[PDB]
Amino acid sequence: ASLTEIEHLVQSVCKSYRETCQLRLEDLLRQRSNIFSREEVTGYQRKSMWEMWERCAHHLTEAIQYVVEFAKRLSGFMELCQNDQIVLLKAGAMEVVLVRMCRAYNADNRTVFFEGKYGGMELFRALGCSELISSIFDFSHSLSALHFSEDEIALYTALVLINAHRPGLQEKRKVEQLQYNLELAFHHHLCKTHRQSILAKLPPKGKLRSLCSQHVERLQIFQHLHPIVVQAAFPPLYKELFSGKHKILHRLLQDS
Ligand SMILES: CNS(=O)(=O)c1ccc(CNC(=O)c2cnc(OC)c3c2cnn3-c2ccc(F)cc2)cc1
Repeated sequence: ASLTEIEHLVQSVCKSYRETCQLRLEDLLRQRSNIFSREEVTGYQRKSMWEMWERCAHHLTEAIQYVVEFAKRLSGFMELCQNDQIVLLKAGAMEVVLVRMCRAYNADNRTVFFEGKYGGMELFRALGCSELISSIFDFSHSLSALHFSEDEIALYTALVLINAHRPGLQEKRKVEQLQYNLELAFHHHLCKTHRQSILAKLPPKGKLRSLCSQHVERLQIFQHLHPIVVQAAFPPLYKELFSGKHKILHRLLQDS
């Protein structure tokens, strides 16, 4: 590894993100004045548990699909074997989405962008998972305080995805070398932009692991109560990543 190569990797990672960020930051920022009304919130609260879950499961799948395209565009990711690629995406995709979510979260009124408008925690009351929603809202609130940039999210998410500590990796050292280069790339950007201060302020080791395990646990409660709802109305990719291997992620990696 060399300096100008690490300098190229920073450009390679920010371009990958810029292309697959789903929604531009300004589009999210200009819609912050477009908040859900008291009557509009009540409507979501009056919706059935399974209809709210179906909508959330879809929006989360929409979000993950861009993370899968971001993965494919990452430097070195496609050089890894199909096993390692799936291993990393199965563990990473939901963590990356929760990191990216802080862009759609407005710290001032404590609201999040959802279905064209900004709404508080109460908009998801029908899901019957109060704790998880408040956990997701607080996490977004912590990353908001960090005053992140788009370039910073790009390099940080790339690191969240390329973790050599995931079980199931056959070519571990190949992931270890890519993780290292990406680590140096992120640290070099922070050093250049005089933003190394955020390193101590970043989320703890398994903070994101807690939100994902909470998300899988809260889904298993819903799947027990409504098994046919999940079988018939939930997105196939969502079921492969969170219900229980099916070969949907392989179809996404093989093409494009
Ligand atoms: C992720 N990329 S982005 O450009 O930042 C971006 C961000 C947001 C949106 C539109 N909002 C959402 O997708 C959304 C917002 N808030 C949520 O909850 C806090 C969501 C969302 C999707 N699933 N969930 C959710 C997850 C787990 C759960 F148990 C219940 C709901 C579009 C695009």
